[PDB]
Amino acid sequence: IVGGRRARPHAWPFMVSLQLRGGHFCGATLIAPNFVMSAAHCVANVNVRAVRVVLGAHNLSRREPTRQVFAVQRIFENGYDPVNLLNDIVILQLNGSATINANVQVAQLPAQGRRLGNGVQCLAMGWGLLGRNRGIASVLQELNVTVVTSLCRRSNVCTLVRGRQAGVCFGDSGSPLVCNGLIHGIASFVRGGCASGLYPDAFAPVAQFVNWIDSIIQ
Amino acid sequence: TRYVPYTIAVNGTSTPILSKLKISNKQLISYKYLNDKVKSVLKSERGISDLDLKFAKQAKYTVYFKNGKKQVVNLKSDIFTPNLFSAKDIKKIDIDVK
Ligand SMILES: *[C@@H]1O[C@H](CO[C@@H]2O[C@@H](C)[C@@H](O)[C@@H](O)[C@@H]2O)[C@@H](O[C@@H]2O[C@H](CO)[C@@H](O)[C@H](O)[C@H]2NC(C)=O)[C@H](O)[C@H]1NC(C)=O
Ligand SMILES: *[C@@H]1O[C@H](CO[C@@H]2O[C@@H](C)[C@@H](O)[C@@H](O)[C@@H]2O)[C@@H](O[C@@H]2O[C@H](CO)[C@@H](O)[C@H](O)[C@H]2NC(C)=O)[C@H](O)[C@H]1NC(C)=O
Repeated sequence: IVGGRRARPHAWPFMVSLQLRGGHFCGATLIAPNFVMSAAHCVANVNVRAVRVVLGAHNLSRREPTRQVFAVQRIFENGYDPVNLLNDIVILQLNGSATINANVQVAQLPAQGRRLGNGVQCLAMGWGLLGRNRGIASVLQELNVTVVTSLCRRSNVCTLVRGRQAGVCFGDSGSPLVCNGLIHGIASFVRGGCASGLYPDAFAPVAQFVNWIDSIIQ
Repeated sequence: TRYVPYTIAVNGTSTPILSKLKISNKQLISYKYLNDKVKSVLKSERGISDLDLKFAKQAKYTVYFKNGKKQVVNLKSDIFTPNLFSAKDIKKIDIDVK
């Protein structure tokens, strides 16, 4: 996240870090005690067995006792199209169920088909790069963003920080967009590089997949 | 440091040498980072600059991962997925410009 602020510790207890042996590579959202939701492009080319799912984290540089760590048993997709970046959503089933506490909680999703209009105020978040030429965040970052319909397409939810070079960056893929307390987006792609100040960030539109999501997690 | 095999094909033509590019394994990398590395060898080894690629009919590379997966990257696109991956999982990179 470029141009954001530190989240308060465990303010977003549904927030998930997906990690390889080399550490954090994508975000995700806890959507049931045994399921997380991310971007399909995050795991398209990785070995499912190499992924560690880290819940309850705040500072990735610390050994936090709040954390619960799971493996991935299998993934579920729904028509991911890498060429057109359509349906960029994946559900990862965990090898167990998280224990719900102050620091690890299930997110709430919108109703199927709900669309956000131009100007709705949302919050993006993640541990991605702090700037175009910087390293990944240690502390979870958040950023006030606004939904825009210009320079977007109907297949995405797009967000912008007007007048500022601020936005998601590498390592933020798969992270949630929170609007009105509900997860409306999954970070999918940027245009013109990170934090261009010219083009909005594109999120996978979660509300279009709610029926599907519910069938997997039941 | 990791040395990744790569080949360059320009207008269908490929060469018989073996070449490797130096990639950092100190942290996870992005496709923006990999684009810069690919463009670096296109410039040094073929005289194809960043602006030359804007006028090419096609400019892409394919990352082959050791698990048999692959990702095709269009070098003429300024759209990036903001994910990270390990350079150690890269088997080879096939660079193709026309
Ligand atoms: C569910 O999986 C976790 C995580 O397993 C680790 O991460 C995976 C991606 C894979 O790399 C595994 O080989 C890793 O061990 C299990 O937690 C591990 O459990 C073992 C055995 O008790 C323990 O020695 C490790 O230290 C644990 N690792 C962590 C990070 O906690 C967990 O046991 C699994 N749960 C079930 C019910 O199978
Ligand atoms: C910046 O955003 C915060 C948080 O936004 C709200 O909470 C997110 C999780 C998401 O649901 C968004 O759609 C929400 O708008 C704003 O904090 C809120 O501020 C109002 C007014 O001061 C207050 O009544 C709420 O309690 C706050 N909510 C939380 C969760 O703290 C903040 O106002 C925004 N700032 C700007 C300048 O837009």
